[PDB]
Amino acid sequence: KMAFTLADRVTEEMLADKAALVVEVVEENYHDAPIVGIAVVNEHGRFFLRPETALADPQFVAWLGDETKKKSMFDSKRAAVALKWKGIELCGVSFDLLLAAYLLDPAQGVDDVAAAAKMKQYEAVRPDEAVYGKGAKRAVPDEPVLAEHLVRKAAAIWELERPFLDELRRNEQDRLLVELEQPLSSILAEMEFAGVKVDTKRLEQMGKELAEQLGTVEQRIYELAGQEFNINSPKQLGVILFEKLQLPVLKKTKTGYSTSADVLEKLAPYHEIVENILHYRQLGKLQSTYIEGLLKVVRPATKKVHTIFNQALTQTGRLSSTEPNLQNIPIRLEEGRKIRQAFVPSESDWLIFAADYSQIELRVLAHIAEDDNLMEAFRRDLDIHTKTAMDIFQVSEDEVTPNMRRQAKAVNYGIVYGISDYGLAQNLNISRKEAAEFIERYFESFPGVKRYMENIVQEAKQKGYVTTLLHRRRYLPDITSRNFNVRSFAERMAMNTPIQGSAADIIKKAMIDLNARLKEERLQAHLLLQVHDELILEAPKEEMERLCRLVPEVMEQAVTLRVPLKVDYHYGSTWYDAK
DNA sequence: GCGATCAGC
DNA sequence: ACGCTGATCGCA
Ligand SMILES: Nc1nc2c(ncn2[C@H]2C[C@H](O)[C@@H](COP(=O)(O)OP(=O)(O)OP(=O)(O)O)O2)c(=O)[nH]1
Ligand SMILES: [Ca+2]
Repeated sequence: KMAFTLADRVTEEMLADKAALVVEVVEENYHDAPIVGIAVVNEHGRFFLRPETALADPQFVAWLGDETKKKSMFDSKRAAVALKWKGIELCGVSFDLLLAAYLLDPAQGVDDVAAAAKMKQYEAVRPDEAVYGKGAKRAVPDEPVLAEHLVRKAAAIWELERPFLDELRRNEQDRLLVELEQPLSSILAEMEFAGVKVDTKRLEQMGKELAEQLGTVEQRIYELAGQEFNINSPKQLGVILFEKLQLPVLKKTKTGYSTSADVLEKLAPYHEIVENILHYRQLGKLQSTYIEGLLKVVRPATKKVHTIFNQALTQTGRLSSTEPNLQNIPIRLEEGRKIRQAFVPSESDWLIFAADYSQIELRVLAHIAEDDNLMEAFRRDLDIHTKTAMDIFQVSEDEVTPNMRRQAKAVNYGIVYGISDYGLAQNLNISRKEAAEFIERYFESFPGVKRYMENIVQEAKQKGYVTTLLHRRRYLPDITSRNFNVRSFAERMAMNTPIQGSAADIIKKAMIDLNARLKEERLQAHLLLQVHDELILEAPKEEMERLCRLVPEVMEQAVTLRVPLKVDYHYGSTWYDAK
């Protein structure tokens, strides 16, 4: 029902200077994954190519790598990385339908061509799940069915580029697609393919030491409980704490007793078993998520882990990191931080270099709210978390402990993003009236932030959405809901999304500028990871001194705000030593 | 499969 | 009853 050539060899009319291209990788993790078929739609017609012929054809490989042969695609990073694993470079991607749909409305959750096409009343393509199936029944269909599906996706990309670009233009997002998200997609492809080297000997040794510490703590828990149980059984654990030992019940879940760490910490005066349960959970989290989980995904021959940065998933424009998630590697507790000693440079005599924005969301807030006092604080390069810690605990600067500062950091973000006196009192273990008076004093120091937060909620009600500094958009239909709780969540999204999303925009532009600068200086240094407000690179030891001046400057100059941007940086022999 | 939990930002 | 995530695991 759609005409196409099931081609046996590559022809010159397949290599036009503008085409929709489909390079199909069905496996969810596309690293080293098979390419199961290729489709090309252009002015001369529609073509399906088998990969084992197309990707060994030197003219087709040449066409893929030619920047001047422009390709429209959906999820071009998936294609670029799968091709890198075949030794083939993809260049010239000038339109990515996945990123275009994500920019127009992140809430759509668009994850295949059919879902994007449905945004523009295009329905002549099937969902990928309808073609490949679900779960244990998932499979590549017979060639004619596959070929028609890939050609139909290519034809959809071909037809949808103009209406998508037109809507992007009306939203002031066309440069956001073409100058920011699409260039970043190629950089992420390089980072994912490069991978991060892991010291598996060290991780395995930690895993063994962890397993015996686990056993010890576990016996102590059974000892303190007077019996044995499944410490991870909510029913049994709840039964132990709140029925056998008769500890107060401070919180319930939909299903029974809460045993979250904040509850257990509040029960510490009542019984020393809860501190052991906490320690046990923390150890088991390291063991199962970061020891076993990381060893499971390491490529054995290179000792590299290859994350996938999801660029079209979060509602604020942040990236996420999957399989493994390299944006939530422990750092907070010393036992957990040592996991980072296992993350090492990929060559000998190279080092890890890490640079991060200091308080970028609060600096962005000061700029957007034009709050006189908050702008002055950052113009003085004040550490607002220490200053808040001094006010909370009524101490002087040198008397601000690391834990006090971490607490004040959650007070700072909490208050500007709408925490209530109740939530603040519960976090600081102060009276609710004290917490409310503190919040009042906080907005007396920062009335521009208060005004901005009231204004942005009203702007979302009027427009139906909020935007970031680089014109990312989030629709907030619930902000006019009649249910108070549904409305309130939407109001806090209107307060938070433009700030968190603008900080996401800035670091993305910084990455693009950084790569252009590394290329211009002819450095071997390259990005490995982004962790929201941090960039992690590796480079020859002999490049570190140049990177100490280059990277912070690139990051600080990514945008110009009414307050300066501030970058801290470290380097060392492992990721551990680079912070 | 989902909710609770917890690791990061 | 501040926000944004992903992985594990028990299932009340
Ligand atoms: N709403 C909220 N956001 C947070 C919280 N903690 C971190 N974030 C987000 C906001 C920012 O995008 C980013 C900043 O967190 P960081 O740990 O990097 O601390 P920050 O830069 O504020 O200070 P520091 O690095 O310690 O000088 O992470 C929090 O408790 N609540
Ligand atoms: Ca930071």
